[PDB]
Amino acid sequence: EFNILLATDSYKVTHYKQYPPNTSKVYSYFECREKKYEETVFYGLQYILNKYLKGKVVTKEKIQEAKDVYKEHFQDDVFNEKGWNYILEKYDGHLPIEIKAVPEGFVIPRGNVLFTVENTDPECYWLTNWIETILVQSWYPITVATNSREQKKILAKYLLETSGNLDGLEYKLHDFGYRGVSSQETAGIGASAHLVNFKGTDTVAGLALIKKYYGTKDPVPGYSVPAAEHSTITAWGKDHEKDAFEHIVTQFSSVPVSVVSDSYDIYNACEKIWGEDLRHLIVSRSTQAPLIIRPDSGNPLDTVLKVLEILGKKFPVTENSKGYKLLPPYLRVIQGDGVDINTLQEIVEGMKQKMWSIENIAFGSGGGLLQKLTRDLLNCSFKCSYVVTNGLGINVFKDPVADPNKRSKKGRLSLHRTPAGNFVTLEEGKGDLEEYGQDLLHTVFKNGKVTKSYSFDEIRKNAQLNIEL
Amino acid sequence: EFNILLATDSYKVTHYKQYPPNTSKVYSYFECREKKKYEETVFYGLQYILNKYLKGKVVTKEKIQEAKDVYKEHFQDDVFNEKGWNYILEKYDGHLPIEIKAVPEGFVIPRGNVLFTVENTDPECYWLTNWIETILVQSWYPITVATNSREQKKILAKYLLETSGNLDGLEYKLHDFGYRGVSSQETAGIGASAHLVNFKGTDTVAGLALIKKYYGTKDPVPGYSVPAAEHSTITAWGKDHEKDAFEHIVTQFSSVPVSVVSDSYDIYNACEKIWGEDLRHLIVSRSTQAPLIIRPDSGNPLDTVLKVLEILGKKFPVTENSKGYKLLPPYLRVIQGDGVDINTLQEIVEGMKQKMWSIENIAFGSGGGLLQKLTRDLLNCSFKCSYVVTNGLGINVFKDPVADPNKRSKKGRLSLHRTPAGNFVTLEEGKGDLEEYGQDLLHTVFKNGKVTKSYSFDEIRKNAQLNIELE
Ligand SMILES: O=C(NCc1ccc(S(=O)(=O)c2cccc(C(F)(F)F)c2)cc1)c1cnc2n[nH]cc2c1
Ligand SMILES: O=C(NCc1ccc(S(=O)(=O)c2cccc(C(F)(F)F)c2)cc1)c1cnc2n[nH]cc2c1
Repeated sequence: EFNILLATDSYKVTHYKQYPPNTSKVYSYFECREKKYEETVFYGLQYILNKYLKGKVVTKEKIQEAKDVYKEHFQDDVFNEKGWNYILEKYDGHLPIEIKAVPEGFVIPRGNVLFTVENTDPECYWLTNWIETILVQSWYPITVATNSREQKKILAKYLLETSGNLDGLEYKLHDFGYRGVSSQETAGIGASAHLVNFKGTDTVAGLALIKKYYGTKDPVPGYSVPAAEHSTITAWGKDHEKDAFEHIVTQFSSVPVSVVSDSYDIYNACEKIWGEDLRHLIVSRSTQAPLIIRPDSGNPLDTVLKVLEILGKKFPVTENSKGYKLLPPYLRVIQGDGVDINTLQEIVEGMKQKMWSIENIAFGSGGGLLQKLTRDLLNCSFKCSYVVTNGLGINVFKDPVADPNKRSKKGRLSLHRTPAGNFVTLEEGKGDLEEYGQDLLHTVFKNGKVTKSYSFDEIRKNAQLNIEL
Repeated sequence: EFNILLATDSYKVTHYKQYPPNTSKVYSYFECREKKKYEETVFYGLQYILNKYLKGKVVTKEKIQEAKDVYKEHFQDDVFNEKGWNYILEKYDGHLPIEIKAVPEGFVIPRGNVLFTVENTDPECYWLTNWIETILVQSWYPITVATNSREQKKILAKYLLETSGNLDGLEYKLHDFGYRGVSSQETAGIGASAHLVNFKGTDTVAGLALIKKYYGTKDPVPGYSVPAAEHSTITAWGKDHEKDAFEHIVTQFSSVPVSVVSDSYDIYNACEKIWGEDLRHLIVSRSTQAPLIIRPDSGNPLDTVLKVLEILGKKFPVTENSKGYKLLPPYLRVIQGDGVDINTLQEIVEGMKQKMWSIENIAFGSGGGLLQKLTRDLLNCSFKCSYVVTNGLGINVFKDPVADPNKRSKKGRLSLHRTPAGNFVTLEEGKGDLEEYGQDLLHTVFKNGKVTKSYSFDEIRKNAQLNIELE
């Protein structure tokens, strides 16, 4: 079972001994440091607060366990047993910490304070940065949500341009990343972050995360439809690809169905199998139940364009009010190979150049959506800015000579609206001067309790694109 | 509680309706597909997955109903195979009728070889083999962490041996700083455990408990750390009192090794004036078993390491070792823990060698580069069906996409063997049955809900040793 005394970087076990004597306060903050990705979606802290930080997180057993582990890990006794016991005895093991944060779903420019952390008991000065490691993991849902939203912006631009509206936008980028992430827990967190922006997911783990920690009015936040994989095609034998196709589309005759078509020869499959042999089974389908053809190999742009050209000669294509080509409503394409933010952009621009509407296509993204991301992308960072020692408050910061980009903010921080309606972070307690109105951070955690929270429905609202608004 | 019925890709819920009728067996395999460097991979991590997620009673009435309810809304349709899951519950008390055979954990195997196979043991459960693709394929992560970590050990070993004449301290030269930089607590434990296959230094505490619970070691713990500052414990003293912070910290930890980040304001000043003059007397008095380890944390990693060494070499008594390389006094060492991945690690040690500094002088910390900056595409980790039985006839199956030969999959029943020259070969089409190639290196590790063969972390470390270490 999870032990918060074992959920920090090893060296922080030794930090209580290193602060100035008589330090009563350590105040720290998190930002996506400024140096693409000019704004970030703040999402995922609520999960962390609830799963890991709230309530009785310290017990006698947990203290003894950490002591026993650290004795061996350090080959020495450096663990702060006394400090953790104080929390257990004084607060029934509830963390005497206060955290303030911007609302989940908020879209905030880089280099602003997103959350702050401080101890509420002078004895627990060391506690603020003990929990740095767990809190900093919020980088992941923030970065997934942010990158997913940037992709939605691209899709919106091109869908709007080639079709004249945004119908179907929230189903244009589907999460295929379950197998390509590093763990079950990561799958749930990452999938939920993608769902801030879209409604299509195969990463089932995200649904229960959202239900437990955020909630939606709707029964579920994300959806899928039947689809083949290579095994359900290839199992029929190399000479029976047509039979597999026919069986699958007949099994799923009245719901949407996606069929991967590149097991042997994508171009043959589109031109001869779907386009001729089984055409009669496709042109009969409901607009509510298209066949969605899936290529899965080759150059992503070149393959998409060739697949569309093939289908456009076998099926009745129309020209929409914008002058772009549209497959008939019972036939669509999904490209779910090699898709990341860069290749997504190359594909939609390439389709636009060849006069194909973005209405024709959806994208699936796995590793690119959920795994190919690091803390460096948005420079997510947690730093101490204020301490009280001998009763005196001091504004503190790092400012490395060789890299101004790593300079941290000083003193007590607050978030405000500027006269033009943008965000500004005020340093050095200047928020107290009340020249910039009220602090936009809310207390979300205090003394073991979650004090403010957001539904997944409100997070989605906060995260909307300007174009959608 | 974890629900295996909710731990697959959505579309796999619909696959039981798509296989050929009269199919009794689906047999699938996992490989790190050969591309067109990472020419060999460390197989590690399956044992964790088997124990945490696959073994024992994993199906219950409540879990089946839960899945039914979720999928009804997720698909806006009733597609879920309730009958198939009920069958497993009734006939096998909720244990998976699956057999998995795998190469021993720790084994180092060239790309394009079978690492494990999966098949159903009951004809009714043909659909189950690929249901669990999603959870099994996540083994890509500990494989890739272990492999990339080992490739870094090879670079360190080559340069340590060249500049010092031996491998002393190699197992402590790449420390895991990745706890905060990975995507979740679970990922942290798994990734940290995989790094420990190759090294002994970690700050990612989560790895220790995973190893104890799922693998085990003779020693109390698999990994170690030592006291160290962070920017907060320096900056809290105030900009004008960096020296006071340094003095306080090395005095607190005067008898153990201690690392002190030195770039809060001016790394070069800190080394030349603070460590090299003001506080020199507190450094030169230290034990060889308790050095000060100076940590820069910004600037160009190579340029900064070299300049730091340049500065320290002029303030402290440096010797020339028997290989002609410069060596800091035993009480003074350096760790570079910013911007390190396999590429920059290589650039740093080669740069050090060019400037005649022994690799003895330095250690590396890696966080995101070590544990997060990896994907399934690095080693092309992939799970594919190679054999099915339909109407009682076995057929060898595969994909072979016209526009990408690299994605062609293997055919039929597979086995892994030693070649006459002592290398590895995967035999396809059941050809291992001909017995021309000695015994199958795959062992049954899971069968019908039970883990049937396990490895200790000690055995895994042994299997994953570098050739240079063996020699
Ligand atoms: O095809 C897969 N999953 C099913 C699937 C997902 C997404 C689509 S879609 O065309 O975007 C689509 C169409 C209509 C409704 C929805 C809706 F509204 F439901 F979202 C989604 C169609 C089918 C699939 C394929 N390959 C994969 N690799 N790894 C995971 C994978 C998942
Ligand atoms: O300094 C940090 N951790 C403590 C630490 C780790 C590793 C070393 S080391 O020089 O490799 C070393 C020296 C002697 C023994 C060991 C031994 F045998 F114990 F492994 C390790 C010295 C100190 C640290 C620094 N920055 C970080 N960012 N994110 C996580 C971080 C952790």
